Amino acid sequence: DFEEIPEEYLQ
Amino acid sequence: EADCGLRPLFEKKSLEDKTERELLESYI
Amino acid sequence: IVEGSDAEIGMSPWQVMLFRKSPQELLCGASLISDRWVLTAAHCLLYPPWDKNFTENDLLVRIGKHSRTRYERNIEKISMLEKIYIHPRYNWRENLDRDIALMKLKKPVAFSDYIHPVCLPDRETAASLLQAGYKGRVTGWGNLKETGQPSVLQVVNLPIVERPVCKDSTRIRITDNMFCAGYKPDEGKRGDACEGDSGGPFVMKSPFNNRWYQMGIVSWGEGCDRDGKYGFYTHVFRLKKWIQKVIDQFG
Ligand SMILES: N[C@H](Cc1ccccc1)C(=O)N1CCC[C@H]1C(=O)NCc1ccccn1
Ligand SMILES: *[C@@H]1O[C@H](CO)[C@@H](O)[C@H](O)[C@H]1NC(C)=O
Ligand code: NA
Ligand code: NA
Repeated sequence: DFEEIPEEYLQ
Repeated sequence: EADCGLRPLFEKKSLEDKTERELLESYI
Repeated sequence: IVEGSDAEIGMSPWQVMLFRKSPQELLCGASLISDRWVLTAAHCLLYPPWDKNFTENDLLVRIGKHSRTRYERNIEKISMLEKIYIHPRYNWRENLDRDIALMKLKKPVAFSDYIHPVCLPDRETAASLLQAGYKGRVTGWGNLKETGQPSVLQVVNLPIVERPVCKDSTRIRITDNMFCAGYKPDEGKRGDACEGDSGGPFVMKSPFNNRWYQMGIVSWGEGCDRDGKYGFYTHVFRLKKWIQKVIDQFG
């Protein structure tokens, strides 16, 4: 489905 | 903002998108 | 968006995607109104009948996007939320009256070719443009049909509909804080917002100053692109005093 977004934004 | 609603890739360069004229034509 | 077309690059640089952190998924559309403020529908954040009540940390906003699913490296910008503000008289119990919410970003977003704010209407622009027959434009990454999903942002232009026709299309109680748009069965052309387009902007380009104004927010409908039904939009100008009060107080 969705491409993973950079981890920094999930911190 | 002073610059609101003016698109960098359209209004700012005086380019029209493919269907904005449809909107203008309806504004009678 | 049903019966629309692929957006051009940079066509809707105020378009925002509301994105759930876990699981990662599209929640709603929204719009950029300044470097720090994003406008959406209240029902995108709060709708008790569906057990929906998001808090700031549940969500991200993604700005500058074109592709629905891709991470658009060097183009899109992803922002965390500082605070959500829902209209204090948002009526989730009955008819989505005053379906409006603001989100303040933790940090200002940098404007670019792909990221740029839309204007909010003044009384005169609203009075001039919010007339039956006048067309606005709706954009979003929502479903392509009622009963699938687009590769890139979709766009559709739709005419504002006479208020009695709006009222007569539905059993739901309509209010002055709503307007409806879409083609009539006899008009041939079609198109509508659909699930996932919620919270995104209905915009009009003023022929007086050539600027885009956000007149509506995708709010509610019955199905998508049904004959004899119309999409209903939050009347942004009618609620602008609240918008201004929030921004003045918390900006
Ligand atoms: N179908 C309901 C009709 C309704 C309207 C007002 C109160 C209760 C139920 C609806 O549109 N809903 C129920 C709650 C949210 C909204 C919705 O789905 N909005 C998203 C949407 C609707 C139509 C087209 C595009 N997006
Ligand atoms: C929604 O969430 C807030 C905060 O967690 C809560 O206080 C509120 O009672 C909940 N329900 C609403 C606003 O209807
Ligand atoms: Na009715
Ligand atoms: Na319809």
